Amino acid sequence: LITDTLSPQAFEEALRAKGDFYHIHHPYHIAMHNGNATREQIQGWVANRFYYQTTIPLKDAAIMANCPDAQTRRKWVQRILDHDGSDGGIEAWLRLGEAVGLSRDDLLSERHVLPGVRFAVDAYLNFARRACWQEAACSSLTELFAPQHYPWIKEEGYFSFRSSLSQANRDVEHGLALAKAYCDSAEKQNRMLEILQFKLDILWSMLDAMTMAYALQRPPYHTVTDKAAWHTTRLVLE
Amino acid sequence: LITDTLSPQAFEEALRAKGDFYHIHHPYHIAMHNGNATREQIQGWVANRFYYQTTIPLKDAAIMANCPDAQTRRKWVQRILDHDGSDGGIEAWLRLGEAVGLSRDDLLSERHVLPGVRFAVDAYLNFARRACWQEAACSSLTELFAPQHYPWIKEEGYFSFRSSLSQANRDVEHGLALAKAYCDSAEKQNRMLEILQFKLDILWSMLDAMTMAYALQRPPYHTVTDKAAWHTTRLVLE
Ligand SMILES: O=C(O)[C@@H]1Cc2c(O)c(O)c3c(c2N1)[C@H](C(=O)O)C[C@H](C(=O)O)N3
Ligand SMILES: O=C(O)[C@@H]1Cc2c(O)c(O)c3c(c2N1)[C@H](C(=O)O)C[C@H](C(=O)O)N3
Repeated sequence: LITDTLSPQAFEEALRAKGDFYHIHHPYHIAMHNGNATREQIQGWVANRFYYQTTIPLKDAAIMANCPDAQTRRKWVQRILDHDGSDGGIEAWLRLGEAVGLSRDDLLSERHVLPGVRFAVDAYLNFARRACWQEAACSSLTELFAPQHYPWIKEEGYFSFRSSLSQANRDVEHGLALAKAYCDSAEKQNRMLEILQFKLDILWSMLDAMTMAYALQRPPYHTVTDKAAWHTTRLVLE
Repeated sequence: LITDTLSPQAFEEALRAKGDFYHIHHPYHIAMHNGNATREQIQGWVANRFYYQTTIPLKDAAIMANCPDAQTRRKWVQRILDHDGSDGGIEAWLRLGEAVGLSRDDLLSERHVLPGVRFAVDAYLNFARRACWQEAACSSLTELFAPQHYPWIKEEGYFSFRSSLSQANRDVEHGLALAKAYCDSAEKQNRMLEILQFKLDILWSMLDAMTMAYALQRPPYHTVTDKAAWHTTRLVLE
């Protein structure tokens, strides 16, 4: 609970300290990168993570819509080009889907997206729509915290995904530099740390939803049906 | 998947059929009303449900803000008076909190609210903000689907809560009558069923979050800390 404004370097350290709560520490993530995850768990992960990825560009556009500074927009738009392509990351993820046995329609349809994942992700969007652009922009800085096994995974799609993700052009540090410039009072600094925590909560909550469904055999409505019964529509956009 | 517009009576039956997915069928809810719930589970439930309750009036006001029909507003505002009082339901829930051993500050602070609960609830609000008023209004119709044991529970607060909830004046059927009037095409009807499913998903997801935290010993960041580390702020409103 910051009492006296921290310096920019010290603030950066505090922000980086929040990485301790990054989602790589979630048992579900651990199990996937341990090879202890089942195939159900893997396909679930890709389908659900895809929703996040298709939301990012909407989230970034929301930020731009709220940002009257042309130079900031000139940088921010590169995030949208990265995701949308013109291949792009959405496309790269479609290839990973294929590699793990899911069709493009399976993914594009968003039919497999668990409501807990949806709500967590949409929270990110709705923050970006409503928050001052600086705050929303800064929340992107968690990207700084970043099979075989699984023989059944198609090498070619994989490498394809891994590879497309590697040509992104956005300035991943932008959020950080902004936060250090913008958060120049104790009050802003504490609030920024809480915004970071919000973002970390989104990522952890996505994984909790996946844990319940694919690892604990407790998907939505499991006591009442064996079919997927959850809503599958971005109701206010579609 | 409605192909030919249903009649109003048949549509009502379809809507009521969605009650099969109501949250009373969630293992967490079952355990509470079975007396199989632990005290941790109960206090968690009250603290987390409280967030829903404090959001309802915001949700209802959002609907009104989107509703240029004065007569509709004249009815809808009664929902806000019910919750806000002037005692009201928010107050009634504060008394139940007391009955189960939680202080007013504990509840009002929203500090115990799990992020999964928060995201699910905020989804409701953000739907209400953005959707046409008719759609948002109709989603309220799930209210139509509606300790000892637990000796440690204070009878007086309880009865107090149970009792205040019983003097609400809103027209719980309003959403239904609107849906029957408004949803006069196959397309609107299918969409309304999907909106209902959305609402049901919110309620189930709230309970999943509670299940993970209080029943499966898997609250957020459990692999990294034993303290509550999640964000506790309505960032865009506070
Ligand atoms: O908020 C944002 O705009 C960024 C955009 C983004 C990505 O493109 C990821 O692939 C991506 C993240 C983000 N966040 C995630 C993030 O930290 O938010 C990390 C996650 C991962 O692979 O672990 N991948
Ligand atoms: O969407 C809405 O406006 C209504 C308002 C409301 C309440 O006041 C509840 O107590 C309340 C609900 C709702 N929904 C819940 C709902 O069905 O949405 C049910 C739940 C229960 O006690 O089981 N309690």
